[PDB]
Amino acid sequence: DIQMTQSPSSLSASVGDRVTITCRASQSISSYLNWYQQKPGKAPKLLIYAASSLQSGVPSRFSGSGSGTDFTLTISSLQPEDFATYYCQQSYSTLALTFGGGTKVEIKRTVAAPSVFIFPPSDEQLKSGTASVVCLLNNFYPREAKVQWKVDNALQSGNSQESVTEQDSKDSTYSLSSTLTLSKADYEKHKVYACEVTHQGLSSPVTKSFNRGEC
Amino acid sequence: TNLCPFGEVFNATRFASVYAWNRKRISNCVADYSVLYNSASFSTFKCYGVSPTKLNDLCFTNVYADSFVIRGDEVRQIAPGQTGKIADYNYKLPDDFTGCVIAWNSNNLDSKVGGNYNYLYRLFRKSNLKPFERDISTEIYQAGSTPCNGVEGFNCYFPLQSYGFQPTNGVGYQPYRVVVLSFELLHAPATVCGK
Amino acid sequence: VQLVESGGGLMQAGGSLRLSCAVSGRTFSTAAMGWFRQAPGKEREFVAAIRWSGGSAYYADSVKGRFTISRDKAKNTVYLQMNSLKYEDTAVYYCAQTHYVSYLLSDYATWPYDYWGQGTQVTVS
Amino acid sequence: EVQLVESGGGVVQPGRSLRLSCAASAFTFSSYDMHWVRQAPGKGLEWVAVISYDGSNKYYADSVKGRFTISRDNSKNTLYLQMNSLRAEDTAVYYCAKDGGKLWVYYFDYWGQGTLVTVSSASTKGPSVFPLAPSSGTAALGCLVKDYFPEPVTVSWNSGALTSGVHTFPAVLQSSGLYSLSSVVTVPSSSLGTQTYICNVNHKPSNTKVDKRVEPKSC
Ligand SMILES: *[C@@H]1O[C@H](CO)[C@@H](O)[C@H](O)[C@H]1NC(C)=O
Ligand SMILES: [Cl-]
Ligand SMILES: [Cl-]
Ligand SMILES: [Cl-]
Ligand SMILES: [Cl-]
Ligand SMILES: [Cl-]
Ligand SMILES: [Mg+2]
Repeated sequence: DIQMTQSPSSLSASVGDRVTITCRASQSISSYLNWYQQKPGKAPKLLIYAASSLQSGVPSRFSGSGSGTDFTLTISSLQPEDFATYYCQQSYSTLALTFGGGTKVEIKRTVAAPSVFIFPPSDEQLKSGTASVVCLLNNFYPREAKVQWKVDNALQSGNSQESVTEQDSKDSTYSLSSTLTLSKADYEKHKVYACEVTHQGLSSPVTKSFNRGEC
Repeated sequence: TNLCPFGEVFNATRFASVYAWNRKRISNCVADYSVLYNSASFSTFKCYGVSPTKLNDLCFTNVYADSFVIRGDEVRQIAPGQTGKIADYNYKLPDDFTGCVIAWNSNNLDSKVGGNYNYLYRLFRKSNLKPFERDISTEIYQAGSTPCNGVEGFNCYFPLQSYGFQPTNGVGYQPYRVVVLSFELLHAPATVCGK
Repeated sequence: VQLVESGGGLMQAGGSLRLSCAVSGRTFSTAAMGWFRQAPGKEREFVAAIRWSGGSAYYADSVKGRFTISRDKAKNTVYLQMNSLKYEDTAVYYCAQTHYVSYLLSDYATWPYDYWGQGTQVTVS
Repeated sequence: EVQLVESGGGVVQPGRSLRLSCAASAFTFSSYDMHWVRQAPGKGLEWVAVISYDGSNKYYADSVKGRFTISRDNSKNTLYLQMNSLRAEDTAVYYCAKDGGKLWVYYFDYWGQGTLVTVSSASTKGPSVFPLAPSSGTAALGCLVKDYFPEPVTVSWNSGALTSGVHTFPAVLQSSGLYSLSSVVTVPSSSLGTQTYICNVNHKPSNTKVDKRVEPKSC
């Protein structure tokens, strides 16, 4: 089938900058490449159809280009109402329409250091049988932040899952909550529960740990 | 009255091999495409460059109907930008191809209890076929340094291999009859219109 | 799809004999012909085979250099020239037809053919 | 002024059937090819099906072919999508889209707001709310809404009084099929014994309201 590779996966830019997004196809599409916009929660909205044909009712600052495989979408001067995830969709494969991955445009700001907080499982939860260790990374930028769970200096992967908020409307910062989920028998087998955090705004990796049942 | 003869192309009693694919020229006839819509007996239906819904109200200078037989694992190769034994050595579609590819499982017709070996395919070729090229030459392929003077043997193989179509074949190795409709629009009168 | 052998009989050692094999029916469905022989006490063994297209031939090592296989496409008949007949050549010679097209000519020495003939007797004295 | 309104989405067990419907307005609906497009939670967009303007041609993706069916009623200006034999992969937000027809190929002119379709084999369960006690330059605490289905749950702090500094994270579908959600709030480290913090959790699908006391760990 036809795969649509869209790079970069996510870019950071401020208002007024010449934003350009690249869409590359696995094979040749003449000029049947379309560009859409989707705000968080809202529905998609057509911007460019057929390489570089502007849809009626779309500002003139949006413009497409490219033919064959390497296509481009350019915003001459960025405006505040344009911060959204932009998709590209090929049409040449009529009965097999495929979309790109998307290019979320975030608001560029200064680098913010995350405040890390680690929460042990509540005593009420331990009565049920499950145990949850919550590590909180608060108010950082960009969202590229690695969260590493260590249990008795043993790296942990696959036990947890993360969740990130969108860019904050006040200070334009992200937040992350890693939830380490395991049973009770797996919780008493170990003692040290740590949360290593690596972020661009950290001169060195920061670790927030606690020993089980010591407070 | 002058309906395009899509019936004798799809409902043809017998089909040709993929290396010697048969081409039918469609000209001077009202194109009734309702035989593709109603017939749900199709396994693979993919169009490129044009949409089937907005096709019955559009004229063309000529329509070409190419038909051949391949197996299921090779049906995916009948598309622009594909590579493989069929795409490179038997039937190649250009990168700007504008048409539709139709295929259906013909295991009930193109299979014998002793294996139907009448459908062949080209195995070796010194170069890849150009778009819409039909090569039926049986020249002995030279695979080694020793030149073949038309004789077979050490690194001198016959270029055509026969398909093995049995009723108990896996779905990937069962025969499929493919019909490739291609649409051209030149600076000439359009004789093929839809209705 | 019929196969009819002819030309066999008694022959002195060192002599030469020519075999024929007529094909009738689906005559344009022929991919390759093949000659086989079987002594009574022994099993069937491959002799020679020729591809209908091009005309390339493949011979068994026991007859290579002495036997020559050929075919006339218009008449649809495969011939087998048998020069320098030895006592070990005495067998019933069958001709076989197939529609299987193998890229490798040597496969026709072990491939099970589609139709066979009744066979003709060849005796070397 | 082109409007499309999807409806019919809900929660359904695997293998069951669901019937979606689109409602077109303010354009000649019977003279355009109509599409369905779905989007899984967190994933991207995936085209689904197409029906001709007269309702005579029906085309599908390989992922849903022989499983879904698309139809339309021009007299009622509506677009139908019957979803038979629903699998977990079909959990997505389905949109209807007008074609436009300005090119030889399909593009998407106007989009509806979409309807949510969730396929899961779990019954409606009430959330379990647990506190996140802080410790001893500010501090942070929160509530853990774990093991619930389906979406969503409404979480407020101090009955709506606490607004600034609150973070409610998107839920995550854990392997049990249920949902787990985290909500935290950062307060000054000084006001930790006087000010009372209570998170207000409400799960209307299960009809469960819960208020949990959140006080610091004691030792
Ligand atoms: C081909 O044959 C089928 C029945 O086998 C028939 O339904 C169909 O209409 C035929 N095609 C045409 C173009 O008439
Ligand atoms: Cl969204
Ligand atoms: Cl021509
Ligand atoms: Cl002689
Ligand atoms: Cl209306
Ligand atoms: Cl109508
Ligand atoms: Mg979480």
